[PDB]
Amino acid sequence: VSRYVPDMGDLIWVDFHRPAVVLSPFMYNNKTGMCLCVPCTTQSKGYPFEVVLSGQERDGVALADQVKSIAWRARGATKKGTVAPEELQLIKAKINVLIGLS
Amino acid sequence: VSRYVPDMGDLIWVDFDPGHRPAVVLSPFMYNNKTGMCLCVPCTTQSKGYPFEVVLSGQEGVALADQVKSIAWRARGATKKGTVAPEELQLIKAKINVLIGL
Amino acid sequence: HENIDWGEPKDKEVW
Repeated sequence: VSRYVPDMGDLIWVDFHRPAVVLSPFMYNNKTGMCLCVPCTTQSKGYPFEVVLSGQERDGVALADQVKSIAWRARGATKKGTVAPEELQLIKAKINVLIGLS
Repeated sequence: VSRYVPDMGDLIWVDFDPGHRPAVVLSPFMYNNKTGMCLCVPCTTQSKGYPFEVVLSGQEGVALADQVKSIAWRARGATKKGTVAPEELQLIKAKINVLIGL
Repeated sequence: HENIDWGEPKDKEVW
């Protein structure tokens, strides 16, 4: 067996039972057994750092200011799906604002 | 008494269960004040030479740039230890920028 | 890498 390794843009499930969008590259996640993630929730409360995850049936929201490093290999992580490229960009773009990263 | 509010670049002391840690504040004042939260990276005095470490030069520590975390600074009793030099902030950002993008 | 831990989530931290 070969374990699932999160790649940038993947939607994963991690326990502590929460979904997250993986923002960091595959080379990194695989080398360090960690990734930068943003947490996902069921109900959008209207905050400006929310980014809607548009499902073919229903929708969800990624909370972009809530970036967190998580040990995927350790907390266990499974793949639900992948986010749309524009979903990935907007999340980063909002992070880029809260930081100013250059 | 009016409480100290973290700002971009501040080095802070924060408390958790169970330990106290220095961290560098990446988010701007407006955000940190409004939300009682901030983005930051954890510091240690142990420099092992990891790719994402950034040297913090004090009198006579390393910031882990891949270790970004949202913390409720208000609730964790964050106090101000000092401030990073603009070049050091620029650098932490530059590395975070790598793990992610723009 | 060694994963830094803040213990129990506090306030508006959702995790």
